[PDB]
Amino acid sequence: GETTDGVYRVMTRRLLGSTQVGVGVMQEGVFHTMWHVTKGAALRSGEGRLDPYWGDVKQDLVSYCGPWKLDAAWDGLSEVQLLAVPPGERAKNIQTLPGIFKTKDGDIGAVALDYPAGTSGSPILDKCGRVIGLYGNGVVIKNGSYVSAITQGKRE
Amino acid sequence: DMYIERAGDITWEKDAEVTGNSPRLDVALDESGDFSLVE
Ligand SMILES: O=C(Nc1ccc2c(c1)CNC2)c1cccc2nc(C(F)(F)F)[nH]c12
Repeated sequence: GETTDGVYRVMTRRLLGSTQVGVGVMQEGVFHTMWHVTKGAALRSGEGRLDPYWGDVKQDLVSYCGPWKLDAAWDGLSEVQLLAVPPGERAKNIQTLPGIFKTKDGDIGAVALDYPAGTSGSPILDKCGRVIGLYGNGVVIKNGSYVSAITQGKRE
Repeated sequence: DMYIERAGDITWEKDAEVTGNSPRLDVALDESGDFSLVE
């Protein structure tokens, strides 16, 4: 059905009413979301069907209809925009300067904005509007707030 | 059965609400894709 580029909500009718379980990016005919949103299940776009094409639990990413297309990266210096799409609420851009997740295999950018778990898959953008990663996989700091990594896939 | 609904365009918006801090955290990533704090 709808293949227009943009940000989309991921819904389910399996629980009470219609519940938003996550968000995703449609780019070049491919739907990009986080693995924990769909668990790799098929998606519906009106009457059409989207089937998983690539995915990986450790990266926490999944693509539908084709390979992962998003390959822009955080430059390590500039502010970014979380284009947050919260459940029941309108899409809204939030500007922030990312922090850093220091790991044994290198450093990843991290955005310290706390949003409901159903916001997982919302894109993080650079000044050019390019998607540098998705929000929804991180850690819970001492305060109770969530700090998400800027999770980016690999364009083959 | 899951379904998608369009929520908007992907564009940078000037004069957007600037918030959030920039913490440097020591983390570990496990085989199940879950992050944890290392202290
Ligand atoms: O739990 C989340 N994300 C996630 C879930 C399941 C899995 C993974 C990540 C990766 N491996 C499987 C989550 C995403 C966005 C905001 C979140 N706030 C909280 C809260 F409540 F703990 F503060 N968790 C949040």
